[PDB]
Amino acid sequence: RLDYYYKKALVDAAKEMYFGQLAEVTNMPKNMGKQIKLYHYVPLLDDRNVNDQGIDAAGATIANGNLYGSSKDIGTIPSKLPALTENGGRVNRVGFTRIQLIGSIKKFGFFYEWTQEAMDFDTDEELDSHLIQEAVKGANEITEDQLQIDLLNGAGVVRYPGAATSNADMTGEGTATVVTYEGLVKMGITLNDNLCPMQTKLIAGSLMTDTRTIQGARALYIGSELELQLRKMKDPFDNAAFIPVQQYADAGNLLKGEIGSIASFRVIVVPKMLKWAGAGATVTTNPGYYATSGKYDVFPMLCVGSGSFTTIGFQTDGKTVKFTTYTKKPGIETVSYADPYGEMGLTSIKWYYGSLILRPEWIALFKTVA
Amino acid sequence: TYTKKPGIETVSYADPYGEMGLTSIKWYYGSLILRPEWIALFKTVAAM
Amino acid sequence: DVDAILADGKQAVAVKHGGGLVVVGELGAQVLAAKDVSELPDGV
Amino acid sequence: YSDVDAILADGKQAVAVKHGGGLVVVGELGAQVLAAKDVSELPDGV
Amino acid sequence: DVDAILADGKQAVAVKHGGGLVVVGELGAQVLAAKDVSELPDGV
Repeated sequence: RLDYYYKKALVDAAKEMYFGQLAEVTNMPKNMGKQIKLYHYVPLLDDRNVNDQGIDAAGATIANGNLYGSSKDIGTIPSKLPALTENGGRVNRVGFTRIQLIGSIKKFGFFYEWTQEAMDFDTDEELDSHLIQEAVKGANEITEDQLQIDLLNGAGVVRYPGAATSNADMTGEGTATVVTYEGLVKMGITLNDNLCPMQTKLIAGSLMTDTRTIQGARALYIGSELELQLRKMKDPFDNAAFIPVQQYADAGNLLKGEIGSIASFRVIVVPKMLKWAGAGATVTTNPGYYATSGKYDVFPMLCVGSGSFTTIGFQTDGKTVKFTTYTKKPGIETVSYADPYGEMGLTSIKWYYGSLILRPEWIALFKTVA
Repeated sequence: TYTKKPGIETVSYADPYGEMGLTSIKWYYGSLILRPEWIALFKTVAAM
Repeated sequence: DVDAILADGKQAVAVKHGGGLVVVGELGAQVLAAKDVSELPDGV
Repeated sequence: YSDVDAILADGKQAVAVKHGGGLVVVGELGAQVLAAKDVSELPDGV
Repeated sequence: DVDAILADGKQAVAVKHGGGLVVVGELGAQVLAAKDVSELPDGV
């Protein structure tokens, strides 16, 4: 003997969940197929409305059944107004359209095996407990990315800093395309048209010394790296823009893992935030930006509404997913022609996940910083 | 609003087997500015 | 993916004593089912 | 062949196909062919 | 011994009827996975 074996082990904590709590489920019947469909209806004036029924008020078909559409231009609306003469023979002949939404459900699962020798003649006698704890925790982890990957992929509101338009456009070489205070407020303005409602009410103000008052905002999920840029962010008046959380903790209620607020957004930091690593431009002379994996790394800024994530659960009883485990302990349970001794074990976790992204007006703005 | 539902209400020589429908919305708009001096307008070029 | 294996037509068995899956091909099965040098397919 | 006895009588063993369905039949060269790390350990016939 | 098979980087498939154990090789499996004359190694 040369050393003392301490029993208590160092186990890593489980990353706290941040996205699975915001989703609502839609039950899918068993006996029928593996897809769910929706009929989203659009307003008549919306430019999405396209239809063959378009006969002009004073004339023939013009292949436009939405009147002036969504032009919002005073030089256009009067011309396309449904003016009608005394003789009511024919008119705009408006049409209407419905949008088909399709949602798919896929299958995913685990399995791992262990021999009786491994459990028996091991230094630690708590090997089984550590394995199942690590296994189930990872299943919880993996489920989170399943949700987050889809939400990031599906977002109608995608604003790009500066003059960029695609992921490849972003670079830190020249003027680094980073988040500006001007950019953040426009995303709220674009979100202010509709869909995403006001997650939280505006803070009136509590009797204190340092407390400030913030407006109604919507949660914006951000990776830890970009937090510094939000911190040192000058407003138009050269003052701060990142109102610290402490300056309104007394007045209003707090969302979990909050750092602060900008304009119409409350900043939420998620430890496990996926990023577009190495999807920017080639880093010829990278000016000390942490975003560097072969090329520049693009980080997201996500703002989920309350009507843009319909997770479909196949048989999940009011849950985003259920894990189905199957343990075959070594022994008689695993005796067969393959192993007539039973010196093998097995555990498998199976689950079913799917999402819809109805009303895709979630906000996903990119950033290359640090 | 006038709505001619399919059926007898739209039976005619053109369509003896009344099948079509109809719904027409008509209105008269009008606008009178009593005191234009009380209306104020400011034009502006927006940022970005 | 396993379905791609089945859709292609190739079958698959289970490797118990260490390993995952080996996939049986048409020629391989004929190759595998050969006693002597005159019972395997022509190509080999 | 005719029955599962015929393959065993022939000497050729038979493995059960789990994914796909069927019964792959294995012969001596087929196994000896199959067990080969590299070109070196193949039968003289190949 | 069976452990010597795995030590050689070799997987092994059990036999239900009359074999007990058949050792499966990566060249063999790649040979065994083959539709036609196209998918066999240069060695064959």
